Formats: sequence, C-alpha cells, structure tokens
Amino acid sequence: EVPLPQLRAYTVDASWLQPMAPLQIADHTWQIGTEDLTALLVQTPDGAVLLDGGMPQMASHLLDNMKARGVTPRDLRLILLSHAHADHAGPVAELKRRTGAKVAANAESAVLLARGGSDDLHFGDGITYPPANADRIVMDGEVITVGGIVFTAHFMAGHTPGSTAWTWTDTRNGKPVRIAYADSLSAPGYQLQGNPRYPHLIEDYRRSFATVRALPCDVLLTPHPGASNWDYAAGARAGAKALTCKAYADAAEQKFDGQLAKETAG
Amino acid sequence: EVPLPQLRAYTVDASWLQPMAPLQIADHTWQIGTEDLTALLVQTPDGAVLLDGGMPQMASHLLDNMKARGVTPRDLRLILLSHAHADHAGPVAELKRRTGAKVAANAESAVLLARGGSDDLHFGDGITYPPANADRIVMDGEVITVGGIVFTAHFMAGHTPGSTAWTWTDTRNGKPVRIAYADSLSAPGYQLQGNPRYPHLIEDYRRSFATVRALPCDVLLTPHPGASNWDYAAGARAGAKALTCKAYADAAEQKFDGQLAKETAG
Amino acid sequence: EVPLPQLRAYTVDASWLQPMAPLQIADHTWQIGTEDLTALLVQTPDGAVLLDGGMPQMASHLLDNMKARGVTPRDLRLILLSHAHADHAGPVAELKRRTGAKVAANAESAVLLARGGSDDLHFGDGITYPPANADRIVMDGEVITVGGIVFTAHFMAGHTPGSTAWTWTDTRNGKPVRIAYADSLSAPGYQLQGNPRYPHLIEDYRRSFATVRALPCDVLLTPHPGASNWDYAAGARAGAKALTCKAYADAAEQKFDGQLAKETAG
Amino acid sequence: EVPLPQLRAYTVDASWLQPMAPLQIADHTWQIGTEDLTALLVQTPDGAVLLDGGMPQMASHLLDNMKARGVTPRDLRLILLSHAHADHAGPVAELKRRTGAKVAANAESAVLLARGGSDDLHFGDGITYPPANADRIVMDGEVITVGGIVFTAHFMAGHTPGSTAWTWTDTRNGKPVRIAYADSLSAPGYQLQGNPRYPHLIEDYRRSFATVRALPCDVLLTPHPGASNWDYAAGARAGAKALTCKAYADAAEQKFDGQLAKETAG
Ligand SMILES: C[C@@H]1[C@H]([C@H](C(=O)O)[C@@H](C)O)N=C(C(=O)O)[C@H]1S[C@@H]1CN[C@H](C(=O)Nc2cccc(C(=O)O)c2)C1
Ligand SMILES: C[C@@H]1[C@H]([C@H](C(=O)O)[C@@H](C)O)N=C(C(=O)O)[C@H]1S[C@@H]1CN[C@H](C(=O)Nc2cccc(C(=O)O)c2)C1
Ligand SMILES: C[C@@H]1[C@H]([C@H](C(=O)O)[C@@H](C)O)N=C(C(=O)O)[C@H]1S[C@@H]1CN[C@H](C(=O)Nc2cccc(C(=O)O)c2)C1
Ligand SMILES: C[C@@H]1[C@H]([C@H](C(=O)O)[C@@H](C)O)N=C(C(=O)O)[C@H]1S[C@@H]1CN[C@H](C(=O)Nc2cccc(C(=O)O)c2)C1
Ligand SMILES: [Zn+2]
Ligand SMILES: [Zn+2]
Ligand SMILES: [Zn+2]
Ligand SMILES: [Zn+2]
Ligand SMILES: [Zn+2]
Ligand SMILES: [Zn+2]
Ligand SMILES: [Zn+2]
Ligand SMILES: [Zn+2]
Ligand SMILES: [Zn+2]
Ligand SMILES: [Zn+2]
Ligand SMILES: [Zn+2]
Ligand SMILES: [Zn+2]
Repeated sequence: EVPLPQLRAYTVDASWLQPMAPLQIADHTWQIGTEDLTALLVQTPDGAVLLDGGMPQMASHLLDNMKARGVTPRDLRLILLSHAHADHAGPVAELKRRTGAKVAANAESAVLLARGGSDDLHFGDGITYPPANADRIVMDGEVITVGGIVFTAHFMAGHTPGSTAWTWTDTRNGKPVRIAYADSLSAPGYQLQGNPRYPHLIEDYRRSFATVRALPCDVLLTPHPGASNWDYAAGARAGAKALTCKAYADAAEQKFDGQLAKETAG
Repeated sequence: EVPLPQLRAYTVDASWLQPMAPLQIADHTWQIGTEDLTALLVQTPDGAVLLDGGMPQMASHLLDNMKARGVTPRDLRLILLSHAHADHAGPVAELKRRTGAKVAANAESAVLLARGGSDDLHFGDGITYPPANADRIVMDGEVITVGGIVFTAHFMAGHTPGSTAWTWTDTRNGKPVRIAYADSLSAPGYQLQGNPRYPHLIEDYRRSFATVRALPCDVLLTPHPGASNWDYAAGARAGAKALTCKAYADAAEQKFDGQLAKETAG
Repeated sequence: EVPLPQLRAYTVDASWLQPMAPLQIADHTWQIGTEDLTALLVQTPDGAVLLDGGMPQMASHLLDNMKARGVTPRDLRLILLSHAHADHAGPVAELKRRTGAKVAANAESAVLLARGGSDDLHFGDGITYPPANADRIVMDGEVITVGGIVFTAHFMAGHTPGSTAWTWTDTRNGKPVRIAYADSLSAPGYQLQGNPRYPHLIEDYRRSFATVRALPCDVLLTPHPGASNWDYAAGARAGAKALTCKAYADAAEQKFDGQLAKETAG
Repeated sequence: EVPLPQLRAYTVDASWLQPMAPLQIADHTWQIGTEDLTALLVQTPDGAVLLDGGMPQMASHLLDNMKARGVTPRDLRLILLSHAHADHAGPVAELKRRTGAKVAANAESAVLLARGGSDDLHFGDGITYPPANADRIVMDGEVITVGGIVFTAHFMAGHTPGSTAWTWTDTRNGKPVRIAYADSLSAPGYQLQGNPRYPHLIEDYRRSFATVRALPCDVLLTPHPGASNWDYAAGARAGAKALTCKAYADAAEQKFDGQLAKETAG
C-alpha cells in the first residue's frame, strides 16, 4: 500500500550556505561563516574563539577561513554558542574532532547539544545534527577570558531554553567597541500560550527582551544577520544599517505580541 | 617526605543513615528513607514515583521499603529529584539499574547528575556519587502525570542551579491535601557575592524565596526533614510541628541575609 | 557563486518503510517491523523485549503493532540491538521516551548509539539518527533474563565494532526452537585492508564468520530479512526458504573474499 | 539501632601518593607521577601527550611537573589511558578542565570513564572517580600521531574490558627506543570462571598475555611500576631491573594460572 514517509533533510535557503571570505567586524573580530549565517572568529595572542559555526556542512569552510586568518586547528581554543539548533551549532562535533577547541555552554544548551537537537521542545526530531559534549558549563553572567578578551554570558531564554547573548569589548580605530552577539528572539511556529513543554515561555521571552535592550552594545550582531539588519555581502557597508540592541529588542517584542494575538485568534 | 592526602569519604551524621520503616504522609505518599533524609514514595494504580533517594548507600534499603509497600522493582516508574547532590540523588544510578525507573529532571540537574556531582559550583569534587542519565528533561511549570497524580515542577534555583520544588495533590481522611516537596534553601559555605561561577546567585535565591512562599502547600516536606520541622522518628506526631511554606521561606531568607552580612564582614 | 550542498536525507527503498501486521515466528516471538526491516517482539509474562526498531520514523508503527499484540508502553521492558546504525536503531531514543523500555548493549554499540551514528568508522556523518543512552552494558556471552526467556549476547564485530548476535530459545508446536538473530555481515563500500580507523577489520570479520557458523540456530533471522532468505510478505511461507546460520556465514564469507579481491584490484 | 555504613574512601599505600620530580625515560619521554603510579609525559614540538594521570588528587602535581618540563596547560594536547580505574584515570576530568587536552580511548574505556568507574564489572561502585568524556574513539591497532611520534593502540582486555597497551618509538643516545606502556594484567579479587558479567574473561586474558609477549618492546613500562620491576625512586638505576615484555607476560600468566587453581579450590 503506502510506505512510511522518507526522512526529510533539513534544507535551507541557498544564501545560508553561500561561502564568503572573512569580513572584519573589529580589530580582532571577523565574520567567517556564510552570507546568511553568522560564525564569529575572535583572534587573541593566546588562541582563537569561535562563536557559532552555522550548518553541519560548514566545518571545512570555517577551517579554511580560519587558515586564511592565520588560525591553525591547534590555535582554536574555545567554541561558544548562541543556541544549540542545527543552523548555528551544526558543525560543532566535527570542529571538536578536527581542532583543539573546547565548548563552553550553559546547562540547557549543553543538554540540547548532547542530543544533537533531538527531542526539541517545538521541532521534535525534525531538525537534528551530530551531537557534541560541552567541556565547561557556564552560569548566567559568568565570564570566560581568552587572551585578555573577556566574554560575558547573558542568558536570554525563549527561542531555546539555553539561548545566550555573548558580549565582549574589542577595538576599532584605536577605540573600544562593545560587541553584543545577541541570540535569536524568534518563535517560529511555536505554541506560545499554555505550552506543556515550556509553561513559562512567555515570561522568559519578556525577560529576554529586557535583557537584550540593556546589553552593552556599540555593535549588535545576530545569528541570522538579517535580524539585526546586517548584510554580509555589502562589503564596507555590511554593518552600516545594523540595528541597536534596543531596536532589535523592540522589533522582536512587537513581532512576538503580534504572534500572540494571532495564536489566540487561531 | 609528605605524600598527597588520601581521598576523604563523604561522611554524614549517623541519623542521616539510620533506616526507618515506611511512614505514611497521605493516602498514597510515604517517607521511605532514613530518619534524617527524605525519600518519598507516591503509589498509584499505574506505578510508583520516588522523589529523592538520599545517600548512595541507601539503594537496598529503599527497595526493601518499596517491597514492604507492595512496590516491586518493575513497578517503580519514575524518579524525581529536589537537587542533584550526593545526599539526595546518591543512589539514583543504582536504582535505575535495579528497577524499571526513569529519571525526569531539569537541564541543570541533569548535567550535574550526569557528572555525579563533580565540578560542583561550590564543592568542587569534594562530594561525588555514581553518575546517572536523565530520560526526560522538564521545563519550569511542566507537569508529569502518573496514575492521575499530577506532579508540577517549580524551579527554585540557588542551592544548586537546578533546585526544584515538586507539588502534587493527594488525599487524607477523604479530603485533598496539596503536598509541596520544596528543595533546600541553604548556602553551606557558599561565596554568595561576586561568585564567578554563579554571578546571579543572590537574585536567584531571592526569587526562590518568593517561589516557595507562594507554592500550593497544605503540607510542606523538605529533603532534610529538620529544615521544615519534621521529626520522622516521632511517629503519629512526625509532622505535627511542620512549618508552612511561608514560614520555611521566611526563615531561609532571614538566615540568608545573616550570611550575606557575615560574608561582607569576613 | 556556488553554495555548499544541502544536507542529504538518509533515504531507503520503499519496502524498508512498508508497514506490516505482526508476523508470528514462534510461540512468543513476532516480527513487528516493516516488510524489509526486522524488529522482533518477544512477549513474556514479565514484560516484552524488542530486538531492533528499524528506521527512525518507525516508532509509532512499532507501538501500534505492540498494542495489537497486547503490549502497552509500560509493558515494554528491554530493547536489544543488532548494531547501532540508523536503519536498525533509528527509533530507540523515541521508544525510550514513550515506553518503559531500557536499552542493553555492548560498549561499542553504546558509544555509537550515544552519538546517534555520527562519526561512523566508514560513513562519517552521512547516516545519523537521534542519540540514545544505554542503561546496561553487556559483555560477550553475557545473558539477560526476562520472564525466563534467556537472551545470550554473541559479539560478532565487523559490520560495526559492536555488532552482536542475540540467541534465545522459544517454543513452537510444543517443541523448543533455538532462535538466532544474527547481525549483518556486509561491508558496504568499506575500505577493508589497511583501514586506519579499523586496523584489524579483516581478522574481526573472519572471527565473526566462525561465530555465526557455530550459533545455536534452529531458526536464523537477520536485520535485513533478505540476507537470511526470509520474505516477510510471504505469509505462512515467510520463513520457508530461510538459510541456516552455517549457510549465512558461508555466503557472507564468499562475498567478503570477493570484495577483498576487488579492493586489491581497485 | 544500627545505621547504614559510611561511605569508604578509596585509600591507597602512601607511596602511590608520594610526589616525585620528573624522571627521564628517553629523549622525549618522562615519568611525572608519583613514586608508585606511572604518568608518562611525551613532549613533541607540536604539543605534549600524557599517558595516565594516576589518582584523582594528582592533577595539580602533574601540572606542576609539566610546568617544570616547559609544558603549559595549553601545550597538553592529548591524554591516553591504560585503563579507566580510579588510580590511573583519576584526574582526567580535572585535567581536561584545566588544560587543552583531549582524551582518546577505546569504546570500553570511554564507557567506563564516562561513568567515573561506577558499575565496575568486579568492584561495583566501590572505586569511583570524577567522570570524563572521550573526544576520540580508537580501534585496535589504530595510530595517533602527535609531532611525528606515532602512538599505536594494542587492545589487551582482561583487567578491564578496555585495557590497552600503547607503543611508540623515542630515541636515547641517538638510537631508537621502542617503548611499550603495557596495561595491568592482574585480576585482584576477580571471579575468573563463569563470571556472568564477563563470560569470556579467561579467553581474553590468555589472548592478552600473547599480545603483551609480542609487543615491540625495547623498554617496558607499566601503570604500577613494580609490575615491570621499575623503581622510580632509584634515580639513574630506576629502570635497570625492568622486565622485558616477554617476562612480564609470562609472570602474569603464571600468577593467573595460580589464581584459577585457587578459585577452583575455594
Ligand atoms: C525558522 C528559522 C531557523 C530555525 C531556528 O533556528 O529556529 C532553524 C531550525 O531552521 N532559524 C531561526 C532563528 O531565529 O534562528 C528561525 S527565524 C529565520 C531568520 N530569518 C528568516 C525570515 O523569515 N525572514 C523574513 C520573511 C518575511 C519578511 C521579512 C522582513 O524583511 O521584514 C523577513 C527565518
Ligand atoms: C551541608 C548540608 C548538606 C550538603 C548539601 O546538600 O549541600 C551535602 C552535600 O552534605 N545538605 C544540605 C542541604 O540543605 O541539603 C546542607 S544544610 C544541612 C541540613 N541541616 C544541617 C544543620 O546545620 N542544622 C543546625 C545546626 C545548628 C542549629 C540548628 C537549629 O536548630 O536552628 C540547626 C546541615
Ligand atoms: C548499505 C546497507 C544498509 C546500511 C547499513 O546498515 O550499513 C544503512 C546505513 O543504510 N544496511 C546494510 C546491512 O547489512 O545492515 C547494508 S547491506 C543492504 C541489505 N540488502 C541490500 C542489497 O544490496 N541486495 C542485493 C543486490 C543485488 C543482488 C542481490 C542477490 O539477490 O544476490 C541482492 C543492501
Ligand atoms: C588492586 C590493585 C589496584 C586497583 C586496580 O587498578 O584494579 C585499584 C582499583 O586500587 N591496581 C591494580 C592494577 O593491576 O592496576 C591492582 S594490583 C596492585 C599493584 N601491585 C600491588 C601488590 O599486591 N604487590 C605485591 C604483594 C606481595 C608480594 C609481591 C612480590 O614482590 O612478588 C608483590 C597491588
Ligand atoms: Zn589589534
Ligand atoms: Zn533556532
Ligand atoms: Zn537559526
Ligand atoms: Zn487511596
Ligand atoms: Zn545540597
Ligand atoms: Zn542535603
Ligand atoms: Zn506460550
Ligand atoms: Zn549497518
Ligand atoms: Zn542495515
Ligand atoms: Zn630530542
Ligand atoms: Zn585497575
Ligand atoms: Zn591500578
């Protein structure tokens, strides 16, 4: 009669998979992912840090861009994550096998990473990737220091329980630049109200909007560059139109309120 | 010359290890641990639930008390935890091997349980126990239903990041009894202010005092019975002097404020 | 220019995904998977055992067939595996979440299962599935007893390091039937000689042919029924043409020797 | 009445905990553990390798000896293990947190390491330590290359399922020296015959004696130096009386045969 359906691959817009050369954000901070997925390399005298890696198939491209920047596999010391979905943490397991890197994450992100995104609160097993283990668990507001660049974790639960903003201070034209890599604030297809798998979902998003609004934030970056109005293909003007953290949080809250109203009506 | 020190066993007051026969709390709820460590058995037509197990060496005693209650190893379906320290989650791994039980816990408790209490935020590796894996991850306010007894998780971070209160409604003398198993609110030897491993420790405790104060709570129980003024050796009056959740939270907050003042002075 | 390739779903022949009603093998043993993937249910008075589950998307179908047999989710006690590839262990994680079942496996299978088939010795990350944890680790020749049905593990490394044959004795028409569920002995696209990830691959296959040849084996079943000449769609004659364990081992060794010769020539 | 017993710490002879300064074995190989527990540091231009760490409380001493040798925490790249018992893998988790090191191990050792030595086939939970995760799984005969020093794994199951000998070639006085770090071949208090948790124990030991006998072995070292007649406190003559691999294997087999005979008589 009728067989069960074939497994469906997690397919994405081509621009999410379009390689780009490294794009400099500040003196030691570079975008090294694809046109439409952020993966940030921060280079110190004491090794390099990667914040996100994008999709599972991006590992070799990331390593090629690291090499172009002078970062060998032994020089990658630390991987940090915005959240542990397949389009941001996809290549983490492979990167750990191929480099010196260790992963630091909060408990919620660590648990999701260790199950490869399976049993997701909203997606089930629809979007999985190779599992990886965290080497260090961080708490809210904890700092991690690499070569005198201090990264601070700001938990902003909602998009996932373990969603995190990472902040650090780099320099540009001699002057300090407070960089905020704020996680996604979307809720794509989520049941927001009365969700048995996430009962306090709405309260957590509301707190997260407030957290993002208050981040130290001369420059905002986001896992999907379009969410913060970055255009990584625009060269010297890639960041010209970027939102402030305040504007990003307000836009996300307006969208969220509209989604709540539509859910009540549906 | 001088060898490194021998490993130090986690030794406890004898009353924490003193077996007791099952003590009935409500129609389907029993204390089955030791004189000074709580381990609650809730019996349903659809299997039994255990909330905490005490110290690592308590597994056989727990199984003996379960048998006395008519609960065979196959009948134990679920283990819930207040927090994943050795004196409350100690025998979980062994219980999983010897029974049908699966563990449900929040992400923070799951991560700590899976490392057997090692790399504790405050105790380091001083207090470890056999590691165990969680089978289900719960979110704040999520319910788990076993035989029509509905258990609700109320996160109350502080004592550990993953500290949880569990509430359910049983009956006694025909009437509903709202039981609150509230976690520890102590901070034994903790650095409270400016702790790099737990930057928001104070805010989390303060929120947790408020959470405990508001629990549905006709009867309060706690992992250390003395914290809620239970005396499990007092028979028909074991619960007579028990605190309300409001009184427990107020006493814990007063103690916490005193500890903060002493830390500033030290 | 040219984006990175999209992820490729693990797609299989339709017959591997074609549901079938339960097919009785012996008094307490049933095939409950699909036309072309084995999943064996053994029913005891003390709960049920499942040997393999097939593809990830088969979980609900398996539970439906279990219900048809009188096995509720609480009644499934144990899951055993031939090997931890996606087409045999695919739905294990989901089955553990939805039933009482615990997994017993050898260390090699447990490690591969816990990474969801990622970093496979031969397939890399090409064929992954939701990760799961084993609850009990077994050694070669160890027995597991459920309701007086004794299952014996016979390690037969090669297809995977952790490949296992499981044997047990059921009855049929009053008489004992020694059932052998022997794992795959294929090496699909494998580098056999001088493989740096599996240096003793050839010796292990040769030992495994000998192990299979000697199993107690009135009835042979295999994860892919065609490998043992079963036809699960043939009804009362589904097993009529089945190979002996001796014939299965000889055919596998002949094929393996041909593959070695072709590898030397390529 | 009578409380349950207190947990018993894993206590050892003082010499196992007696720190020593680094002792040179060959041009790039040093003993850096204690008088009576081996922990080998191999120094390359491309980072350092540690084979075993001894007891849990040895981590800081190991790091101090690494510093004395010019190896900073970032320079430690790889940890290899003989077997995953507390007196050899004890400080692995802590070393991973404090250095750049990643662990490579076979599946059996990885599973035991990840449960911190709990549920041991012979010791139960009597001898546990902080759990750690392996970063790479190795197969029998696989090589790992660090700075042109090639380490080969030779599985020698028995003492634990995952027991491994590691071999490599260093130099001394200009000439190549084939170093064999062979695991323990003891069976302390083990049930050897008919052990349900290890049915093929005897066959595995017998194969392991043969494996050790045949290792490339100009210099033999063992996790307990006394097993190979090393005296790490004897300075320039520490290795003078060391056994060959052939002599070590023969002595272990003679002892094993005596233990079998005594078990039959008991
Ligand atoms: C579903 C996405 C995907 C998944 C995840 O991570 O959850 C992942 C598992 O696949 N990652 C997401 C995230 O926030 O990280 C979500 S959100 C994504 C970003 N941006 C797209 C978009 O919908 N753009 C749009 C459409 C119409 C008008 C306008 C305008 O210009 O106003 C913009 C969609
Ligand atoms: C250190 C304890 C131990 C550890 C843990 O879990 O962290 C575990 C790892 O060991 N579990 C604790 C917890 O809260 O769960 C802490 S707190 C414990 C309970 N009650 C004791 C107590 O100090 N009593 C006392 C003393 C003087 C006067 C009075 C009075 O009557 O006012 C009372 C101490
Ligand atoms: C690649 C398969 C798949 C993977 C795995 O598990 O490794 C999984 C990850 O996808 N599972 C396999 C296994 O042995 O478990 C391998 S082998 C499969 C069975 N049977 C097919 C077959 O090739 N049949 C054939 C063709 C021509 C003539 C004749 C004849 O009649 O002689 C038969 C192929
Ligand atoms: C129990 C030990 C301990 C445990 C382990 O790892 O399993 C660990 C968990 O604690 N590690 C061991 C191992 O082989 O790795 C075993 S064996 C240890 C070495 N050497 C001692 C010895 O008994 N010596 C002796 C006595 C009398 C005469 C003579 C003579 O000179 O002939 C020698 C004992
Ligand atoms: Zn600079
Ligand atoms: Zn996402
Ligand atoms: Zn995304
Ligand atoms: Zn009742
Ligand atoms: Zn505690
Ligand atoms: Zn306690
Ligand atoms: Zn019958
Ligand atoms: Zn396979
Ligand atoms: Zn297959
Ligand atoms: Zn040299
Ligand atoms: Zn040992
Ligand atoms: Zn030892």
